[PDB]
Amino acid sequence: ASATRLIQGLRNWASGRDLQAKLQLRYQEISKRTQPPPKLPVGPSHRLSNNYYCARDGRREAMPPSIVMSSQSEKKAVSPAPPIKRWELSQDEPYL
Amino acid sequence: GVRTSPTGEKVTHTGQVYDDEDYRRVRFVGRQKEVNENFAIDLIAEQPVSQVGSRVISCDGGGGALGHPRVYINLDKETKTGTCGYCGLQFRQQH
Amino acid sequence: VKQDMPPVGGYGPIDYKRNLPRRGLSGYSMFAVGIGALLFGYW
Amino acid sequence: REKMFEFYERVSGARMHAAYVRPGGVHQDLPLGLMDDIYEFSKNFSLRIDEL
Amino acid sequence: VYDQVEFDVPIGSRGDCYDRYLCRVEEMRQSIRIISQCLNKMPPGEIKVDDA
Amino acid sequence: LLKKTTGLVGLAVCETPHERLKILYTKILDVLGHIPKNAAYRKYTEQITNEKLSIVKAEPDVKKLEEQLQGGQIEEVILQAENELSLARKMIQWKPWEPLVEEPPASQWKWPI
Amino acid sequence: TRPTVRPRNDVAHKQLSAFGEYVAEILPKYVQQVQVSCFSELEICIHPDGVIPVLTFLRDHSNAQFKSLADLTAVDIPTRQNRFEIVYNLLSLRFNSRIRVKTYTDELTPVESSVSVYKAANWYEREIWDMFGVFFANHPDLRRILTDYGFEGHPFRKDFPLSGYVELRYDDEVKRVVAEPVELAQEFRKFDLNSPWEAFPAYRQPPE
Amino acid sequence: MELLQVLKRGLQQVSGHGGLRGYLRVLFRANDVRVGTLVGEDKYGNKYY
Amino acid sequence: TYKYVNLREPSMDMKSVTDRAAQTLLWTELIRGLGMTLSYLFREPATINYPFEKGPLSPRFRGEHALRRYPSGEERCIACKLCEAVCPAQAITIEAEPRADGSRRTTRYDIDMTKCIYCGFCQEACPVDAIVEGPNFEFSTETHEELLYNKEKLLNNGDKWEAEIAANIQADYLYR
Amino acid sequence: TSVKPIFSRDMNEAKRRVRELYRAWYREVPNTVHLFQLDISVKQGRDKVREMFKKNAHVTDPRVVDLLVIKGKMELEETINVWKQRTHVMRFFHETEAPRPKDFLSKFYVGHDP
Ligand code: SF4
Ligand code: SF4
Ligand SMILES: [Zn+2]
Repeated sequence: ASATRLIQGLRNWASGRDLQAKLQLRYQEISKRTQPPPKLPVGPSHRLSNNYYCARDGRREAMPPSIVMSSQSEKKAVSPAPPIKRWELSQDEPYL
Repeated sequence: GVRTSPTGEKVTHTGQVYDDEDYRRVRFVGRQKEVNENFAIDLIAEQPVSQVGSRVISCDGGGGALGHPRVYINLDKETKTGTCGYCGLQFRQQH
Repeated sequence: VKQDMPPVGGYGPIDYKRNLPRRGLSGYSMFAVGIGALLFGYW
Repeated sequence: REKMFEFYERVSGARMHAAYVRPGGVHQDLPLGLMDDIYEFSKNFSLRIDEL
Repeated sequence: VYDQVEFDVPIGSRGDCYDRYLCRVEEMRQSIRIISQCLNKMPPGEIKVDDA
Repeated sequence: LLKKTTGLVGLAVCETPHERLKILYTKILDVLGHIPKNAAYRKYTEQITNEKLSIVKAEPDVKKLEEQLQGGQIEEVILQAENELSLARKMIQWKPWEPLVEEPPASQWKWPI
Repeated sequence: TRPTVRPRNDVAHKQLSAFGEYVAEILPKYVQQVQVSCFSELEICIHPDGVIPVLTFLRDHSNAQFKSLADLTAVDIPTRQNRFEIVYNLLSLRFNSRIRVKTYTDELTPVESSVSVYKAANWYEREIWDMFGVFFANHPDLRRILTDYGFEGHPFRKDFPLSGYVELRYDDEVKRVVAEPVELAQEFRKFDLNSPWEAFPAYRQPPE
Repeated sequence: MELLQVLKRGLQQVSGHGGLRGYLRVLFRANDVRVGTLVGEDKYGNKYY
Repeated sequence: TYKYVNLREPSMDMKSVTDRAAQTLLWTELIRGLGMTLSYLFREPATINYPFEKGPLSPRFRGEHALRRYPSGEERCIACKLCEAVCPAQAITIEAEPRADGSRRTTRYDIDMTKCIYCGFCQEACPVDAIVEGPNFEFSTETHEELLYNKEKLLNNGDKWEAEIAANIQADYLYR
Repeated sequence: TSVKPIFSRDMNEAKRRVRELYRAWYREVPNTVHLFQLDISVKQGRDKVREMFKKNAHVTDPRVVDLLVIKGKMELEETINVWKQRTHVMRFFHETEAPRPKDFLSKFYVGHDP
């Protein structure tokens, strides 16, 4: 940022870009190293009522794997899922 | 209160010192034995016993969430002060 | 609450596309400059 | 890449091995002012890709 | 939340070292796009699951 | 209209996709007729192959055939038909409609142990 | 159960159950179990004589098209008489799906190599030779891939100790890196962490 | 011309370290001669700019 | 939602063919590359003057371990061994006894700084903020065993760096 | 009690394979001493190959000796190709290891182990 306008114009010309607009070195535009203290919010389970853990217990609603076939008609042939949708070419920048 | 063995070796706050006939003093030969001279058993005994006017006091070590978990100390013994098991600060019911 | 949040109108638009900005003379012009340099040198 | 390691160090305290993304969320919230610096990095990073 | 961010996927054409190079360059471009969207759409709230 | 490339490396463009698909589907049905009637591989593969062959006979276009066969490019649909043919020729040899060769041990799939 | 619990996917659960029935009745010669977990992942437990007929099916069948071998894995379980559990993770790009094909062997029974199905397996099961000792028949170049060249034993078995049996150091008498029996300056401290209260009643086993 | 300002900033970097002795002192100890605002000095003699 | 890198057919009119042949014979893109490198020649470099200048750090930084005391001189550690239970490398070795006033304190507190992975799980497992991983990263030794810290070295790191560790914990305890 | 073989149908084909592996190792030992510039004699290396074969001489299972032939062929391929260095070849000769006490009285002297 401290460069003279002769070196600045030379540097912009040699790169072919406006380099002073986007300087990779950092100056006073970055955040302060000292910040005010935060007040972080609490989650949804910080409630004094209607907050029994048996109604929000993720690990205890895990089930054993449902056994479909075990060795102890004209029904449709299935796939594991419907076939994947063909992607759309990008409207932003297709390179075509 | 650091002290010194007859071998010249400093005794730590734990009480560790090598014996005279112990070969492992040779690691301090030409070098030093790093002990810490601030004994916590001495520094906590310098604190004044805090006189309070309740039957049960609380202690978190000061600083709020920067100290220890908050404990409640019963002060019904007038023989003994009520000592925090975390910080070692001790309390006495004033009556 | 005080939390690391973006500004109210959001951040500014960030460039992310290729910018190779096409400088220089044409091929006709560069061959003409090279031929003119040769002709000056030969003369 | 050094500035992005500063982003890792500000978010976790380690420049490379953060141990930050944990099962259940992340270990710690963003420090205040971090997203502004991520913005100031990202706004200028396109010119760095362009000159590469 | 990748289903909520908008980005493109660079596709090669010849499978060589040069197309994979260009795919990585354009993935850096699209990563800058995703980072812009993530900085614009960061919600408030907690950072761990509140299952303690 | 002759699509210029498939977009996939090493997958060439098929000039006549419909005739190639009809040949491959009738060849899959021919190989698949050598399998017993009770076999679920025969019934399921005859079902999907007759559906694909009906769709190929129903559509003159290549693009609309790609959008309603729902398998990507038409050339990788041809590739999938060839893989199905090679699979069915192997399934003749393997005979997997036969009963289970061996029951597993008593707690072979018990997890957690 | 909204914010903190993972949302259950019933549609993919139903579709994977139907496709597991499909795979089981197309291939009943080898398929021993079919199961779908609660987080919607399909496992096809097969007999080890049908590694190749199953995996060539799922790679080539027009309703499966599992064209990518993502990962091949062994798991040592010493309480089984077939202590090794060989696990094939497959990715179908066409139907945007993943499947798991599990089979078994012990120390001595070979498994047929799936390099004629997926060339990707060429190192994985080679790793399974190096780490578990599961021999693979008809592998093109079966040898060690991760351990040291003179290494005895197979490390990822659970009767193999955490530290090895030998450690290395440079010996200056012989001018050479040498192997000695391992002696730790500090032993690894085994922690007994398991609580004696049952955590998950859904997974309770019936008693004796 | 803006080269004259560059040479004058160099000469006042020389004059800002307390002459040629301080300039060469900080040049050989620090391998940098730019001047700053003295933020402080500790009990050891470390000077912070 | 996808794009094709390198799916351009170059134009075949005489203008573009002569442009490409002038690029071939007259080396236009090579002069472009030389110009970009010359553009970086006239930039101020990114080099900081270490050790007189220092790399920027945050108060979350995980450096050298230290044991903290209370604002009475009593050490915070009450020998609960949560730091050595959580320690991913088993770098912490703790032995304890009741000392002469009956306080629950350690007799051994070793951190092997050559096993330690500097991940800070010990400081966040600590219920009393006793073990902390401080700001110091400049503690390279000439001997392996000088990195085998015992309780005395850790309490001395606490006494050495407490004026800074207290301010980093002051700036970062509300995120924890 | 009916298992799948590895290579051998019985013990006799297995002993054929063990015999051919010993032949291949016996042929390879002088090349191994020469190109790894080992400071053992060729007789010492052939004695070590004899020792490594005769350690396993008590095995009566065809599958286990099939796997021992397989692992011996892998060691041989890592020795013929220069994949092992000199150190991996010399790890069969426990040179830096002091000779352990073998009788009862000296094991009683040195420690607690049997
Ligand atoms: S930082 Fe991590 S590895 Fe190091 S002592 Fe703490 S818990 Fe152990
Ligand atoms: S440092 Fe903290 S976690 Fe570790 S034993 Fe002491 S009080 Fe417990
Ligand atoms: Zn207290």
